[PDB]
Amino acid sequence: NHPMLMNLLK
Amino acid sequence: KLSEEQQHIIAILLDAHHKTYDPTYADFRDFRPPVRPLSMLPHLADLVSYSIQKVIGFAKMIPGFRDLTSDDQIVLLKSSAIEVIMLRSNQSFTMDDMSWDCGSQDYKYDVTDVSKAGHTLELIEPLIKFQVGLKKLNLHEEEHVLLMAICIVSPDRPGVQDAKLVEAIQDRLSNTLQTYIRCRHPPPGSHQLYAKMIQKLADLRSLNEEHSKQYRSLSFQPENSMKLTPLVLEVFGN
Ligand SMILES: [C][C]C([O])([C][C])[C][C][C][C]C1234B567B189B21%10B32%11B543B645B786B917B%1021B3%114C6571[C][C]O[C][C]([O])[C][C][O]
Repeated sequence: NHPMLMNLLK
Repeated sequence: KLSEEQQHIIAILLDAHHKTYDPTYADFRDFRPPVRPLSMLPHLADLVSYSIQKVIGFAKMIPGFRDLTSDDQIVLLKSSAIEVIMLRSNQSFTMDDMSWDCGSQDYKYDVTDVSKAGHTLELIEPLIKFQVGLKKLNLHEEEHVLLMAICIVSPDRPGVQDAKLVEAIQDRLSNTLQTYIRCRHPPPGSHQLYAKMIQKLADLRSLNEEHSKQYRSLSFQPENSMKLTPLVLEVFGN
């Protein structure tokens, strides 16, 4: 999973 | 000619770049201090980490990128990250001494600094050659932002699912770049400019590949992995 990337994407 | 949409596409990308690239390089002061045994790793790790955040900010503004799924957006960013950082760094690269001038001497980087980050000439040599050839193209800023957006939205990136949709978004960007060159880039600088720009994307694939190899090598050592950041580990690998 990519929590940080995900967070930066939304 | 350049339709309204295409003109809109360029304006959006230009603004997106301006909002993610600080030509004053003021944030470099927040990074762990550069030291000139991998003395530049903490510093460059932070710089790269910072750059990844900026590249993501740019990607989200690429018309159509947000329409993709969460997984495809992630796949595109992890695979293009290092390529866009190399590509966007050309803005600070100088053929005067083949170095990257980011404001002050402390933030002026050269082949030695990159080697002091754990990388070898196998990557650095072609990286400089790339920087040199890209610079020689003297791209309009419009061409520069379009190239970065096209690099990010590439359908052949491994792990991609909706390649069809990814390809449609990229084609819209490609046709925008091609049309822009014809209408706004005067000859002879426009001679095979598109093809030369695409060749740089192929060049980046090779650099990406070599970087990953050396990265896997460097990060395999816990002592080195320890000096990286959480974002770098998540995106480049762990
Ligand atoms: C952390 C992963 C690593 O693998 C160590 C395991 C180190 C990889 C470092 C990659 C790099 B740094 B060096 B090349 B490219 B970046 B930075 B330095 B050189 B190019 B770019 C470079 C020039 C600086 O660009 C300044 C740009 O105006 C801003 C970029 O947004």
